[PDB]
Formats: sequence, C-alpha cells, structure tokens
Amino acid sequence: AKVFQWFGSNESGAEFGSQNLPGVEGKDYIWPDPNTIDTLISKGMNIFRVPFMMERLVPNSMTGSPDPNYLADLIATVNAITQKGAYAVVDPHNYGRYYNSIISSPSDFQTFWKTVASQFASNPLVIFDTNNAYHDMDQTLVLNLNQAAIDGIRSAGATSQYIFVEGNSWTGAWTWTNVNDNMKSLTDPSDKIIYEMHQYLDSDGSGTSATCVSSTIGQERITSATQWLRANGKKGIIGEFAGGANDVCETAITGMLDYMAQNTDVWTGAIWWAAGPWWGDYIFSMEPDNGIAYQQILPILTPYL
Amino acid sequence: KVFQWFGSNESGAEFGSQNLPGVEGKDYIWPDPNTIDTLISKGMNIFRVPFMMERLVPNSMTGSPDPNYLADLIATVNAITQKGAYAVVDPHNYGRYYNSIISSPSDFQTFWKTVASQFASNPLVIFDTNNAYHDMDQTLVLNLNQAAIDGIRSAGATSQYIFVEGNSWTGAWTWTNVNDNMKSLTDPSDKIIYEMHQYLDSDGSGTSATCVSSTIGQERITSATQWLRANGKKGIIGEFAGGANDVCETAITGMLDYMAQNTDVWTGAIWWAAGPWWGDYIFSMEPDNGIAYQQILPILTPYL
Repeated sequence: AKVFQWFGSNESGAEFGSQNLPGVEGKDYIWPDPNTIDTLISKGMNIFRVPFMMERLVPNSMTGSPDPNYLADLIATVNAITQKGAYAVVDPHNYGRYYNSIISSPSDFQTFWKTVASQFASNPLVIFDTNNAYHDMDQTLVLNLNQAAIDGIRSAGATSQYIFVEGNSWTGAWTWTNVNDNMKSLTDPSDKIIYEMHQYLDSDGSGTSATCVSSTIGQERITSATQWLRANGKKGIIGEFAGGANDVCETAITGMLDYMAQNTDVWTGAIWWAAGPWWGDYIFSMEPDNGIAYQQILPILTPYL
Repeated sequence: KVFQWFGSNESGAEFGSQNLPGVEGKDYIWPDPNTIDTLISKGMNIFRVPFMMERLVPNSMTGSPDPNYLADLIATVNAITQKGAYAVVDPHNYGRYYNSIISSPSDFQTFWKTVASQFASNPLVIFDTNNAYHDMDQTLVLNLNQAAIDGIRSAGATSQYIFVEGNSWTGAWTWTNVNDNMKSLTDPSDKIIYEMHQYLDSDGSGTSATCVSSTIGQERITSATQWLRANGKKGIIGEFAGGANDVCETAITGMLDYMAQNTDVWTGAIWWAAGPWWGDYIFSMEPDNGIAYQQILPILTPYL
C-alpha cells in the first residue's frame, strides 16, 4: 500500500519562543497534541519528528542532568506516537549550537546523547536525530559531532533504533554533494544510519515564502543528492520539506515525491514541515483539522500513503 | 580620511539575474557616472561594481566576452578611475556559473586572465575574485581564489589589489568558524585584501532595516579582526548596511569607530548600495533621494 518506508510530519511547538530559556510551557512553547497526531496516523502517516531545545531538556551544561518536567513532556509525546505504532523522531532542534555557541566538544555532545538515548533505549520506534540543520561551522566538526552522537546512543544500549544524521549547509539536499561528501565516513555498529536532508522550494531554499521557483524545482534540487546516496550505498530521508498551497508548488511537490518513488533504493521517505498546535494560518500548517496544508496538500500526499 | 578606502557598491548590472543574457535597460542597468561623481564629491574613493559572469562571458567562462556588456563595464570602470577613485570589478556570482558551483579552477583562471587583460594597465582597478562564495567545498573556495590571483597576475595586471572572498557568504561574523584555510593564499604582488561582508539584522542577511542592538556591528567583526592580525593579513568590509534609524545609526558608527582603531588590519568599508534602480530601497545610497544617501551619509562624513 504505502510507497515509502516512512512518510509523515514534523510536530513543532516545544522549540517555540527560543529566545526565552528555560521559558514557560503554555506561554513560550507547547508540546504536540496527541489527538491531532492520531488524525494524521488515520490518514496514513507513520513518522512524526518532534523538535525540542537542548537547553530546555538539559539546561546549562549538555553533560548535566535533564530537566524532569520538560523531559516528562518529551517522553509523553514520544510514547504516545509509538504506542500507536508510528515512529517518533527525537530532534534536538539546535543548529549545531548550544546557547547560540557552536558545539565544539564532541565528547560533551556524546555525553548529551548517552543521556537522551538512555531515556528511550528499549523503544524500537524511536529515531534519534543528531541535531537539526548544522550550518556555518567546520565540516570535520560536523562529521565528528554526528559520530559522537552515534557513539553515545549506542553506548546507552539503544541499538535497535535508526539514527538520522544531518549535514552542514542546513542539511540541504540541493547543496549536499559539494558540502557534505565527508559524511559518508560515519560508522554505526547497528548499521542504521539514515542521511536526513531538508529541501524547500522557494528561491533561496529557506522555506520562508509560499511561492515555489517552478513546477519541477523539487525534483531538480534532490537529483544530485539521490545520485550521491546511490554511489555511496547510503539511505536518505527528506526530514523537512514544504511548499505553499498553490498550483506551482503542488506540482513541484508531486514531481519531487514521484521522483523519490522511482528511487526508493535510496529514499526511505519524507517528512512535511510542519504540524503542531500553534501555527494558526501558517502557510505550511499540516495541523488537523484546519491547517492549510492539511486541507490542500494532504490530498496530494495521500497517493504515497 | 580615516581609512585607505571608503565608498559604496554601485549595483544594477547584476539585476534580473533570472534573465540570461537579459536586456540592458529592462533586466539590468549600469551605474550612472553623474551620481558616482556626486559620491566622489562627498569623499568616497572606492566603488564596487557587481556584474554577472554569464553576461560578461556567456556560455563558457573560458570563452570570449560579450562585446556590449564588456563595453559598458569598461565605461563604468573608466568613469570611476579617471577621477582618481578605485573601481572594484566584482563578478557577483556566489561561486556559481549558470547556477552550478564553479568546480574547475583552471576554467576560472582562464576567465580571470580574460577579465584582467581588459584592465591590466589601470592601477586603480581592484579585482574581486567572486562575490560571497557559499554552500560549497572549503578547499575549492581556497583554490578558486588562488586560481583567480594566478590568472590576474598572468595577464600582467600586477599593480592592482585583489579582494579575495571566503565561504559563508564571506561573512565577517562567521569567518573564523569556516575560513581559516584562506590564510594560505599567495600573491607575487603581495596585494591580497580579505573582503568580508557584515550586516546588522538578526540573521545577518541584510534584508531588514532593524538592527539587533546598538553594538551588533562591532561585536560581529571582533573575531575577524583578531584573525587578520594573528595571520598578518589585511581586510576590507566590502558590503555593510543598516536601516535609517537610531539603533542602526549607532551600530554603524560603533563598528566604524572600532575599525578606525584597528587600521593595522582594516583598510576600510563599502556600503551596500548605490545604483540607479533601487527606488525606495531601505539601504539606497543613490543621490539625490536614496534613503541612506539622505539619512545615513551624514553619519559617515567623519570617515571621509
């Protein structure tokens, strides 16, 4: 029935209001609604990516103890996804930075990851995502941070779970081959690395405009990444993508997903940005029942589900 | 005169970049020599002239120039330099040619020999290897800058400064995090200047008139200043801007005052931007009615 291994949505909210640390739940940030996740599951989605802030989960020093209350909501969100049989992606949505400084210690990052993985180590439907969208930082450091995360996760006995690794240049698919070639060297004793790339369809690829460049821009922008995955014997996932509810973007989205469906030897699937309870009239909202993408884009995603 | 160079970008020939070749007067336009003269009379002595590689040398960068677009580049350079000011020849290309990363240093060197040959006798031309390399291999960026230098000097253009640019959109605030390898560039004329760009809005994109704080500019160039000094190099801010408001005014003068006490490494600064097709642009330095011309230029007069 389904075309891809995974197809689903980001569930954004716990990383909102990032200028306020620790911030206040219900005021600066909010966790996803399990009831609307249930609706997306009924439509055929089977993966939900859950952004959160490292600084809220493990305050002050990333080698320290977790904050019990923010951790409790991360756990509740994750286990509600997995109790339904869907995969939950644990995403420290941190851009390679902690208190807005580049994470320069792989050893500290490895300890952070042992701490996080230890909370989920027996749940095979959890997916660990090393960090969202590394950018503007040393390329060997990005490799070493991803490897430190893998090592920390596996050291906790979390050996059944997939690990989504992310590259530099905001992990963009269109920029992957000439920036992130060194990422092919990552190692995992469980052999469960998936290369997570992001792809937006507006002029600069920022995903801040509802206008897409053209009706073929998604396919165009992931073609070289597809060939890189195949040449290197790797698997990938599109962990964020979106376009506006308009004709050109819808055609680009269909074209991109149809191209991925012809290349499932390397593409494991795709994850829309974004659902979550605090989006309102956001141009990309996948939140049931009234998000614009839930109403107008989901019908073009259903062929893959 | 506080700095070796202080002036403005003269934007327009790179407009309408989706239309190649595009049509002069419709998709793009060259700078107005009369308004350049006005900025010269205010004390500016450097004008950076963006243009598209594909419009100057179409189809293949190893090919022959387009005569019409080249003639207008030449006319613009001469309008600037005949007065005694410096003209920066800026292939405003982001490390890319027909939207693909420039992966051949040899082809890029040939492009640069072609361009430098047109200006080799003019000591007031400055060659800028490429605008704002980004999202590409760090060793390639080094190699492209070196290939440009080699091409320029091979043409006999030996008197001119060469502005080199780094990765991360050549940002000053990101320089030490990504561009350390750029220290190894060599030039037989010993006239390399490291050109960095710095904007003052939250994400550094230079698209908002709001600045983060009254100190954001000086903050964002401190580690780059230290890198230049530690490595025995000289730099220039080749693009900067802020909105016509109190916070940005203060951020601009605080950044320039810091550069002024660090002229062992900083050669000066170049505003973004003047040019004839900006209209009501938040940063327009175009005389007589650009917002920055009216409201920012008065705060820059102490540096002219």
